[PDB]
Amino acid sequence: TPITGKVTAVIGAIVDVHFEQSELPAILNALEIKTPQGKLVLEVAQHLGENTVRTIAMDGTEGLVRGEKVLDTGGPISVPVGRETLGRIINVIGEPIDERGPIKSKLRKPIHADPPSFAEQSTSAEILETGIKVVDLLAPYARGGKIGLFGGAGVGKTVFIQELINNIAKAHGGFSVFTGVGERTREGNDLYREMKETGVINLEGESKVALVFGQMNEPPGARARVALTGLTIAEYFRDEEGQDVLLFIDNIFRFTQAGSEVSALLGRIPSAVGYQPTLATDMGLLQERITTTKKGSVTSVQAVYVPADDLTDPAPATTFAHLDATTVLSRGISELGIYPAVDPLDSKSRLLDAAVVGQEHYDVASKVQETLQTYKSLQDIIAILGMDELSEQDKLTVERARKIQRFLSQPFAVAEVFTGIPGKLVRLKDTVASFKAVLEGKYDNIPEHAFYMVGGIEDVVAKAEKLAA
Amino acid sequence: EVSSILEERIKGVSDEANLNETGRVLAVGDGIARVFGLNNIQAEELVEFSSGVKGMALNLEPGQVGIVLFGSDRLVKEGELVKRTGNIVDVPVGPGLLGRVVDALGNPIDGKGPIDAAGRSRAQVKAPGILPRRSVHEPVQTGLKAVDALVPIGRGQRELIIGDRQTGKTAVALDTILNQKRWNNGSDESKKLYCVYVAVGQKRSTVAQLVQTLEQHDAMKYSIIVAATASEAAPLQYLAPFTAASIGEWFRDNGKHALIVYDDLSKQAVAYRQLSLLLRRPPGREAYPGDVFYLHSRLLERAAKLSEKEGSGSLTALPVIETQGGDVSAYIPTNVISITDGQIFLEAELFYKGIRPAINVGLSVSRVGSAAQVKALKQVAGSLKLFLAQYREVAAFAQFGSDLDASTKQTLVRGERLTQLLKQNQYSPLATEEQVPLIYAGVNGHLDGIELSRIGEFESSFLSYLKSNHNELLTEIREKGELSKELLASLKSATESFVAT
Amino acid sequence: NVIQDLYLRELKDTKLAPSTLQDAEGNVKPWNPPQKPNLPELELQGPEALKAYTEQNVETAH
Amino acid sequence: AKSAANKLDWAKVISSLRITGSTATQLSSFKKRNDEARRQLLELQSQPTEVDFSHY
Amino acid sequence: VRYEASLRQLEQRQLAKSVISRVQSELGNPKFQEKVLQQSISEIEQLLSK
Repeated sequence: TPITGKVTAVIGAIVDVHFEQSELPAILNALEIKTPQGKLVLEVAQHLGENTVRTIAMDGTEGLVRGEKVLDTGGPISVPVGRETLGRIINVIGEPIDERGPIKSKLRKPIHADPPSFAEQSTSAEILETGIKVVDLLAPYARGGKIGLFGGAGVGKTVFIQELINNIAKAHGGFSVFTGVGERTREGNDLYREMKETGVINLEGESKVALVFGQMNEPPGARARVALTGLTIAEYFRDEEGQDVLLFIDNIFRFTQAGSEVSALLGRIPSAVGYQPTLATDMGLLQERITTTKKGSVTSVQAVYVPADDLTDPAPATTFAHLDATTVLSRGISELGIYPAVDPLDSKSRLLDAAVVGQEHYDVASKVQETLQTYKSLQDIIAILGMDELSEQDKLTVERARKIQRFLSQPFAVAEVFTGIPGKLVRLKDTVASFKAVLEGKYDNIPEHAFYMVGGIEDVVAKAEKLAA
Repeated sequence: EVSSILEERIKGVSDEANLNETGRVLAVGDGIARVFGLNNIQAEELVEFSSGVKGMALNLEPGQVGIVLFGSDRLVKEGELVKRTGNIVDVPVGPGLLGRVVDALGNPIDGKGPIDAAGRSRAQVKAPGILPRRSVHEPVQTGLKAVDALVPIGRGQRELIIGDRQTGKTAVALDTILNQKRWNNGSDESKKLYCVYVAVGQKRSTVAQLVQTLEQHDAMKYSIIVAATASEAAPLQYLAPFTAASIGEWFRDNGKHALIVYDDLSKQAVAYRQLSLLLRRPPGREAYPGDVFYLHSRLLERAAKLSEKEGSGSLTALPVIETQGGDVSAYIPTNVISITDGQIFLEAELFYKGIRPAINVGLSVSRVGSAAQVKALKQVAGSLKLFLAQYREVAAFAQFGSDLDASTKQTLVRGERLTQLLKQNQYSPLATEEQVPLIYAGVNGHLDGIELSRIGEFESSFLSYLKSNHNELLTEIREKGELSKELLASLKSATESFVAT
Repeated sequence: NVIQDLYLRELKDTKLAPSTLQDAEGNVKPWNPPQKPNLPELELQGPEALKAYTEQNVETAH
Repeated sequence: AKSAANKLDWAKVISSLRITGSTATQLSSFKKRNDEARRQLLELQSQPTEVDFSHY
Repeated sequence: VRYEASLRQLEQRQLAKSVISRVQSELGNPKFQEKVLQQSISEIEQLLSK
């Protein structure tokens, strides 16, 4: 609504406006300050009374002159949704930053949208196999699920997601949303190029993927509502189109982090580690706007930049709570050179059950877990005294486990450049078989190096021959 | 249709309000409103903001009374009038809550029509006094043999399930609920525990899976599910355990026995933290406000075995606290540990080791002890504690791998078999009448001989064998609940007979 | 008053009646009744097999 | 019934052990076990053979 | 049954938008004047009854 105001304060990117008329926009309304930098979009976040709101600014605030005229756009920012989104990279505002000009708008929807109700929930049970051995063996995914990754971001974390895109999303087909909060601009450009190359984006034709990209150069405040914008695009697919989607979020640490930055400026008493007090609510709301309703099933992949790789940090901790499966990837396992670097004793899925994937799968997994846990248990003893000073029975276990550890590496085709090894995807049925044999020590008689950086059991057998020469 | 009747009801709400207290919103933001006015205002009062948002009031200041919204502030706006409900927060309490999922304000969120409520009650209700309490003497069997044996559950007891994040954390509790099917299905009202599962801070999908699991085992026909999903307001989350407690009290008051699982209180603390810090209350220790102990304690002390003059009522509680990184010295875990009467420490390493359910028996205590342990089960598991304790000591020495003497290896061999005996399949509790034999066998060392690998096979077979032959014996274990000389001899003979299979 | 006016006018003047079955059919599973899948047949009729089995099967040791 | 058939079945398996040969006896037993186990699981599977025209 | 229940909800939200249309009609009319007089006199009766 045309409500003039003046800019009382510009304390960071948290401008405060003072409306001069007694008509006052409500909280989560949006305002445009028009400048020679065009509109700057701000969003009301507090009412501080005396006709003075305090607004988060979703665009950079450098150059603002106090008292500058504001005009209130009214209500939450309305992005444009449709299938016309597919084949666009859109800014937080909704601007087509892939410069395919104005997006043909159908319905433009408010960024803030209440999460669907308890009644609307529909529980999954699907098996989604990625053909990644470690994923398949340890913690199978499911369609509609919330998948989770933890560790250093784009230190292999980004690559993991890229492998997932490469596998899952061609098979899945249909709508898919990639939303990248605070990602490295060059990496995003690579993704854009790659997507166009793999035709998922075909700009000449139609694209069955849409993209939202928020660069890490984008101001902290902008980054906060990149996520909400992406979720709206997803909701249009989930609800209105009613076709199964995909969603990628990288990193949802950036969502939390962005909030913590603005929180201080906003005027909140800092909570532990310095995180915003509204950390629990904001994360909660976000993670319940990503869900599988009876209307539609949205498989989501969420990437958590764990700061200093401390899981005990409250922001990663509260993330762990809202995920349906996680596959924490550890720097230590990275040092061991195992790519994928998923920690095998720190993965879980509610889909790993002896009903869900059957007793035989579960039994296979049980033995892997036990073997590896023993190996972890004897790590102290191994270091202090030689392995020869361990019990003979234990030495068999240790040798088996060393083999299992090496076996778990699966070359990835997206990482084909980096590894220099052509990637291989191994069937879920094949994976269970391969591990079963190894657990029975069938192929335990050939070097650890044979198991190192190679795919399935058959490949190992062949690789023994290669080494033997 | 249905619409015409609904519109008729809507037309049927008229009649002017006299709004004896008003106040104008001014500082509002962060979902925490502060209104100026409200000269009359009870503390903890529920105030209806004119926008269809209701918010309880937790800070009364000589300027601006701080009313914490139960809604989102995107429907609130500056300078609104607020009308005091004139009732401190209250919930419908009744029998109809059985088989219903309800949100904090008692709206069925499973939408199985309006709650059949026999009363309303208030969120804060003072705990049962010293005088109206009688000592616990009523077992509660969780159907997890390790739990029953090591840390027996009774009625009116508070025992804290503590351990690392969602290590089937919910599932450990869920098993208890599931085993209460055996008595619950039964018509013995003196063994009827109506079960209230309280879920705070969990996403709607998690809750939905749980209620589905409960429906799968058809246990929802005795369950009440109080939920406060993570979407729902931090004030509503804070209020959520206390309104669950009152719902429990209706059962307790009726004298009917019940059990309330408070999963997870750790998220209540986060909620209270948010609430307090945006009520601008001075930051407490570890940022959790310093009166969290009082908050949690008052909640926990309302489960008790009421006196026989109070009709032997008993709400039983099981709090559940997630330990972040297993930090047992953290302020919130420390506070809860003190309040409770037991610890049921779950250890991640032992989970990975494949001891599921995973219990670090040294960090698990039941300070309310075997006064609530089944008399038969006390006899059989008498030296089980000693054996396990010896096993722990022996295991430590064994790590060094020095050539162990035969006495140490008697323990070691016995201990290994015991550990395998404890293990049980998740989502499949076992009948106590048929857990007493298994412990007899183990304690009377028959299994010590039997090879570790085939212990699992033996267990299955032993039960089948007892079902085949000594089903007269099993009936007696249920019926007489104390192993007499005759039962001990019968059982001894049966086990001996089954040694070679 | 205003409540009554709003109620009266809206309810009275706006009447709906359920949609056609054809549109409904689109939104639901239609069903065409399952057929009989199989009619079983005689179990290895003829003594050709039988005579073979009687003669062939012995497998007794010395 | 099905148990009578199976009692004779399993009794003969351990009888066929007694005298020489049993090379194809267990295959006969196996066919009978398979389909006998199928019909009992069928008979327990048995839904009401008609819709709820009362309730539904 | 599933579509039938859905159709009842659909009917209700359809009829909801008709309430919005009716709201615009009431506030347009000099019912906007006349019911304000009704409210005014009702407040006279009510507050005098205090």
